[PDB]
Amino acid sequence: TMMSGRPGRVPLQFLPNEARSLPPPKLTDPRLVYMGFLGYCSGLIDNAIRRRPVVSAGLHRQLLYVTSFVFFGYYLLKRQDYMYALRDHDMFAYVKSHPEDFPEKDKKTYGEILEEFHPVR
Amino acid sequence: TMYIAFILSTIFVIGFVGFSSKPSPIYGGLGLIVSGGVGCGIVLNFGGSFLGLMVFLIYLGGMLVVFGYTTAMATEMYPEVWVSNKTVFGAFVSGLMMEFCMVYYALKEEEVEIIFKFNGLGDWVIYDTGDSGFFSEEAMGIAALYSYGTWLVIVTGWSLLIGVVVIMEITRGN
Amino acid sequence: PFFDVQKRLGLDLDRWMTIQSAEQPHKIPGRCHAFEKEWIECAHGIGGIRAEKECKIEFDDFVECLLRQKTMKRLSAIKRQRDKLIKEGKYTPPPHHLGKEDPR
Amino acid sequence: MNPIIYTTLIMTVMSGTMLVMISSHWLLIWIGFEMNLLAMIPVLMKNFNPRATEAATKYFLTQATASMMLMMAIIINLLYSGQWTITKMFNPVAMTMMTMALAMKLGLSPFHFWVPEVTQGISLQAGLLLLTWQKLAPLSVLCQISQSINPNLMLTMAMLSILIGGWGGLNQTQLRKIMAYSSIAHMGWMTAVLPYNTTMTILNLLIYITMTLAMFMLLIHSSATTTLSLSHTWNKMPVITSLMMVTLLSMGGLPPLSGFMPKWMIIQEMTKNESIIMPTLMAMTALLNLYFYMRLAYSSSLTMFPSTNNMKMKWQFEHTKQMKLLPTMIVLSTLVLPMTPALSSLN
Amino acid sequence: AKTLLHKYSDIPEGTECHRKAYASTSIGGATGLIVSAYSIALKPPASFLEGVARTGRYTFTSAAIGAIFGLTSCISAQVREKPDDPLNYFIGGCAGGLTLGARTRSYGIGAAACAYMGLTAALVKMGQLEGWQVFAEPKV
Amino acid sequence: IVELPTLEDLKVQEVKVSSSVLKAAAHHYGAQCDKPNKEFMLCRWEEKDPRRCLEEGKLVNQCALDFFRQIKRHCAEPFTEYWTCIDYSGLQLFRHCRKQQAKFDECVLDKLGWVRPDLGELSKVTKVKTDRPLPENPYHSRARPEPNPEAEGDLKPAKHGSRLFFWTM
Amino acid sequence: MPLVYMNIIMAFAIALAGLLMYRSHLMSSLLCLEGMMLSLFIMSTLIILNTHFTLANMMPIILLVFAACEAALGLSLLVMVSNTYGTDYVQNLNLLQ
Amino acid sequence: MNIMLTLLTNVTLASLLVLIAFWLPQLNAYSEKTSPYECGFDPMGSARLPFSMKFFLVAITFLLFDLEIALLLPLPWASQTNNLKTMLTMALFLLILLAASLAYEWTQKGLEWA
Ligand SMILES: CCCCCCCCCCCCCCCCC[C@@H](O)O[C@H](CO[C@H](O)CCCCCCCCCCCCCCC)COP(=O)(O)OCC[N+](C)(C)C
Repeated sequence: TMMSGRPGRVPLQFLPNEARSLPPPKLTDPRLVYMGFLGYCSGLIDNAIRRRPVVSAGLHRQLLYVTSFVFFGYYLLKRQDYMYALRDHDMFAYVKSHPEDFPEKDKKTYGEILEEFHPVR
Repeated sequence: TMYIAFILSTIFVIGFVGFSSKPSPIYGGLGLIVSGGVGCGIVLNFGGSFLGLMVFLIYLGGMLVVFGYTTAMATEMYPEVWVSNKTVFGAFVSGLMMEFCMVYYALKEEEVEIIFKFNGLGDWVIYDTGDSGFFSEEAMGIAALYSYGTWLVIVTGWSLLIGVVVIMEITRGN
Repeated sequence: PFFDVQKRLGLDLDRWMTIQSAEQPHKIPGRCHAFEKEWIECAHGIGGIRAEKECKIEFDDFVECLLRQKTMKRLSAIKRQRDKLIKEGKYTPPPHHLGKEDPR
Repeated sequence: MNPIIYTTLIMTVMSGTMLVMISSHWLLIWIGFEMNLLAMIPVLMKNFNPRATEAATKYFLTQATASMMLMMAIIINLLYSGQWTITKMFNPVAMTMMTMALAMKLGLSPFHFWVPEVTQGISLQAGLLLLTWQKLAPLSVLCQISQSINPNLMLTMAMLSILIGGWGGLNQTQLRKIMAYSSIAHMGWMTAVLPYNTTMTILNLLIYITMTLAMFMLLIHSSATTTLSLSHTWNKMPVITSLMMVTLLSMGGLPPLSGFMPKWMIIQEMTKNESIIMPTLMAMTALLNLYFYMRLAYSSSLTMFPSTNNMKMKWQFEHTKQMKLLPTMIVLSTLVLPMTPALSSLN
Repeated sequence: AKTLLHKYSDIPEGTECHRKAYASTSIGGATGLIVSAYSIALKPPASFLEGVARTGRYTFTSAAIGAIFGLTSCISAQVREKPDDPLNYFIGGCAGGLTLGARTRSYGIGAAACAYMGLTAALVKMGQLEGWQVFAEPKV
Repeated sequence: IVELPTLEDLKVQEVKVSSSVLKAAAHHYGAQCDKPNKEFMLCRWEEKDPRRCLEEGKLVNQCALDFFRQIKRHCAEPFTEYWTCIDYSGLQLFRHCRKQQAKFDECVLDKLGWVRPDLGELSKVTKVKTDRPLPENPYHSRARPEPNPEAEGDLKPAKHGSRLFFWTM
Repeated sequence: MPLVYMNIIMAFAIALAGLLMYRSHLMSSLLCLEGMMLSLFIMSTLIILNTHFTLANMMPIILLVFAACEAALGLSLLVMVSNTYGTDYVQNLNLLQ
Repeated sequence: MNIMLTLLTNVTLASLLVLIAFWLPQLNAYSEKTSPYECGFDPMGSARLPFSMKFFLVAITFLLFDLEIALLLPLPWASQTNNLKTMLTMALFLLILLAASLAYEWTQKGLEWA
C-alpha cells in the first residue's frame, strides 16, 4: 500500500502536525483558482439544469459554490504537498540507509567511451 | 477404536448425499434431520455439548419445521421420491460412489491426495488433556458473550430486529 | 480502505476477540499459547513482509502446534511399522497389566 | 413503505458497509456483508412488480451463495493458521475461494450474469444505489487483502470482465441494462490494478462512482429508460440530453475528460511492473466499451429522433423535486483532469 | 494443470516431433473439453446424446488443431533447422487455421483462422524468446 | 533426542489414600503442609518444564506422607467415622455430613492440637521465598529480529513536487 | 489434518454442488443452502473445541444466527414467487444472462 | 456407551411394535377399503395448495424469535461473570429488542395470525 502503515503516524487524522512545517500554498496558487472556476461552472450548470435565467439569477448561490470548492480545494492542496514532501523524505532517508545498493557510479566522459555509429542511408 | 465419530461423519455425508440431490423439499427436510442429529452427535463427541444441542434444537427444532410449512405452500401433485427420477437417483448414487472412494482411501491409510492432504488415522489422536476446575471450557466460553463481547450482541440485536422489519416490508407489499 | 477508527478512538471493541491469547475469561490458556506468544513477540516493526522470512521458524512450530501434522505422520509410521514386527515381536507385557494402575 | 422505515433501512445499509470498512476481525466482516444483504433486498422491493420480485430473487440467491463460499474460505484459513485478523491468508486453496466469493460480490465475470438482469428489475433509484454503494464493501476488503492475491487469478477475471463488459454492451437498447454492462466493465479496470497498487484502484473507484451518479441522476431527471424513450428528450429540456452526451464521453475516457484519469494512471502503474501487453489489450478493448456509449449518444443529443405530438402539453410543466447533489457530480466527473496529482492525497 | 504446459514446454528445440505433437494434442484436447463444458452449460443441448455429440465435436476439433500445429511446427524446426526464429511456429499457426477450416467446411473461416492463429502463435514464440511477462508479478 | 529423566529416577512411593478420604482431611492438609507445596507450584509456573521441579514434586509427596503419619497415630476412628460419612455421597458434598466434622476437628484440635482454616482463607495468594534463580528465558525462544529504523529528520518541501508527468508544481 | 475434517469439508462440497445443480422449484435450493450453512457451522465448532481457543466458542452460535437469519428471509421471497405461480425456477421473466 | 444404547433399545422397541402390528392380523386388504377417507363421499381432488400469507407472516416471526432465545440461553452461565455491569445492560438489551421487534409487529398489523 506504501505510506499507509508507515511507522509512527495515526489513522484518521486528515493532516499530521508533522506537516504544518511545510509552507502553506499561497492564496492565489493557480491550481487553487482552478478549483475556483470548477466551482463556478458547477454553480452555473446548477442554474441551467433548472431552467433559470442563467448567470444573472441566483448569483448568491453561485458565490456559495465557488467559495465551497475553493475552500475544500485549499486543504486538499495542503495534504497534497505534505504527501509528496513525505515520499521525497522517505526516499532520501532510504538512499542513505543503503548506500551500497545505490552506487555512486563513476562518470566516464564521451571521450573515454566508445559507442557504435549508425550512418543514415 | 470405535471410530464412532468418524462413521458418524460418514452417515453425515450421505445425509448430504440424499439431501443435496433434490427430490421434493420435504424428503430433503428428512435429509437435514438425519444429518442434523448426526451433526449434533458428532460435535457432542468432542464435548461441546451445549452447541450440539443448539443445533439439535435451534436448527432442526426450528428450521425444518418452517420448511414443513413451505411445502404446504409449494408441494405440487405427485412429489418425487428419490427413486422417482433417473437424474435424482443417478445423483444419489453419484454421491455414494465418491464418498465410498473416500472411505476406501481411509482403508489405504495414506494421506489424501485430493485438494489438500488429510493426515489420516483415528480421530482421537488430536485430543489433548481437558483438565479444568468445576467448569467446562464451553460454559464460561459462551458465557463470555455478554460481559466480554458486547459488540456482537449489539450488531446481532440490530440485525435480527431489522430482519423482522424486512419480513414486514416484503409481505405487506402484497 | 481499512479505516481503523476503532484504534484512533481506542474503542478496542473488536480487537479482543482476535488471537489465541489476548486475555480470556478465567485466564484459560489456549492450547497453543506459547508458540503463538513467541511468534507474535517476533512480530512488530518487522511488519508483514520481512516477517514471512525471519519469523518463519516460529510460525512453523506454531503450525505443528495447531495441526500436529508431522507428529501424526511419524506416529503413523511407527504404528504401521509395528505390524511388520507383529509376528517378529510381542511388544510389551505391562500395557496389559503393568504398574500403570499402581502408578498413581 | 413510509419514509421513516425506508430511511432506517438505507441507513442500516450504510452501517452494514461501514462495519466492513471498520472492523479488523474477519467475523465482523462477514457480518458486515451479511447485515448488508438483508437490508439490501427490501429496498429493491419498493413499488413492487411481478418483475421486481424475481429480480430480488436473483440478487439474493447469488449474494447468499457468495457469502457462503466466503465464510467457508475464512474457516479454512483459520484451520491452517488459527487467526482472525485480516492480514495475509495462509492457504492458497482457501485464498482462491475468498477471491471467488468477492468475485461474485463485485459481479466480475464470469460470475457476472446476475448484474445485468437485476438492474433491469428495479427503478433507477434502487439501481444507482445498487451499482455504487454495493461496490464499496467487497472492494473495501480486497484492498485489505491485496497483499496476497494470486495475481494470475485476479488478472484473468479482471480482463474477462472487460471483454464481457464490452460485448454484452453493444447489444442492448434499454439503458439500464447498458448501465449494467458499463459498470461490469469498469470493475474490470478496478480489480485489474489491485494486485499492483491499491491507491490507483481507489482513485478509479471514486471516478466511477461520481460518473454513475451523474448518469443515474440524469436518467432520473428525464425518467428515460428504453433508448427511444430517451430519444424524445432533446426537445423537452434540451440541456440534459446535451449533457448526457458529455458524461457519456467521460465514461468513454476521451482524454481531455476526467474519465481518462483512471485509465491513464492505471496504464502507468502496470507499466512499472512491466506486464506491458496486458494494458495494451485492456486499453484496446476499452474502446469497444466506448462504442455503445457513442451509439447511445446518437439516439439522444446529437440527432433528433422524431417527437411524439403529445409531448407539447408537457412543455408547459417544469420539472420539480430538484436533486441538489447533481450539478457537482457532473462537474467533478468531467473537468477535473488537471487535478490528477491530488490523487496522492489518497496516499 | 500448469504441469502439463510445463510438459509441453520442454520441447527441446523441436527434437522428436512425436513427443511434442502428443503434448500439443493434449492441450488442444483440454481446451476442447473446457469450451464444450461451458457450451453445454449455457446452451442446454436437449437430449443428452446430442450433448455428447457436441462435446465430441469440439474436443476432437481442438485436439486435431493442437496435433497438427505441434507436428508442423516441430517438423519445420527439424527441416529448416533455423530453428529458433518465430516464423518457425507461424507456418503451423497458418496450418492450424486450415485444420479449423476443414471441420467448418468453409473457406472463409479457414482463411481468417489461418492468418490470426498464425500471428498469435508467432507472438507466442517471440514471447518465449523475449521473456514477455503477460501476468507480471507485483514487483513494482 | 529429547532429554528425559530415567524411568527410575522419577520413581517415588505413591500416596495411595482414596480421593474421598483424601478430601475429608485435605481441608487441614492445606493448612499444615504448605511450604514445600507452594515452593513446588511456584517452581512449576516459573520454568514450565516439569522435569525441573520434579524433585520438589517428590518432596511434596513425602511431606504429605508425614502428614498422614501424624494423623493415623491419633485421630483415626473419628476420622474414619468422618470420611465414611462423606464417601457415601457421589457428589462428595461437604454439606451432607458435617456433624462428624465436629468429632474429627475437635479430636484434632485437642489431641493433636491445631485449628481448621476458615472458608475464606486458603484461596488467598501467598508470598514465598526461594533461593534458586528465576529462569533466564523460560520459553528459551530466540533472538528478537532487528526492528526497522524509525529514522526521521524534518520535512523540507518536495524537490519539485508531484513530479509525475507534465505537472510542474 | 485428521480425516474427519476432510469428511465434513467434503460434505460442504456436496452441499454446494447440490445448490448449483439447481433444478425445478427452487425451494430445494434454500434447503441445500441451509445444509451448506450447517456444514460450515460444524466445521467451525469442531475447531473451536479443538484448540481451546475459548472466546471463539461464541462465534459458531453467532454464525448460525445470521446464517439462519438470511435463510429465514429467503422463504419470504419464495412466497412471493410462489404467490404468482405455484413455484418453479423454470419460469423467469428477466432477459440476458 | 450409555445414551446411544438407550436410543437403540427404544427405537428397536418401537420398530418391534410396528412389525407385530402389521405381520399379525393377517387379513384381506382390498381396493376402496384402502381408498382415502373423506367423511363418506369420495374426494374432489388430492391435497394441493392450502395457501396462506397468514402462515408465514407469523411463522417467520417464530423463526426469528427462536434465533433470539438461542442467544438467551447463555445467560445463566453469563450471570456469574466477574463484571455484571458490563453484562447487565446487554442482558436487558436483547430482551428489549425482542420485545421491540414484537412491538413493531404488534401494530403494523403484521400480526394477524390465524
Ligand atoms: C446513495 C448513493 C451512493 C453513495 C456512495 C458514494 C460514497 C463516496 C465515499 C467516498 C470515500 C472517500 C473517503 C473520505 C473519508 C474521510 C476520512 C479521511 O480522513 O481518511 C483519512 C485519509 O485521508 C483521505 O485519503 C482523504 C481523501 C479525500 C478524498 C478526495 C482526495 C482527492 C481526490 C483525488 C481525485 C481528484 C478530485 C479532486 C477534486 C476536488 C484517514 O485514512 P487513512 O488511515 O490515512 O488511510 C485509509 C486507507 N486508504 C488510504 C487506503 C483509504
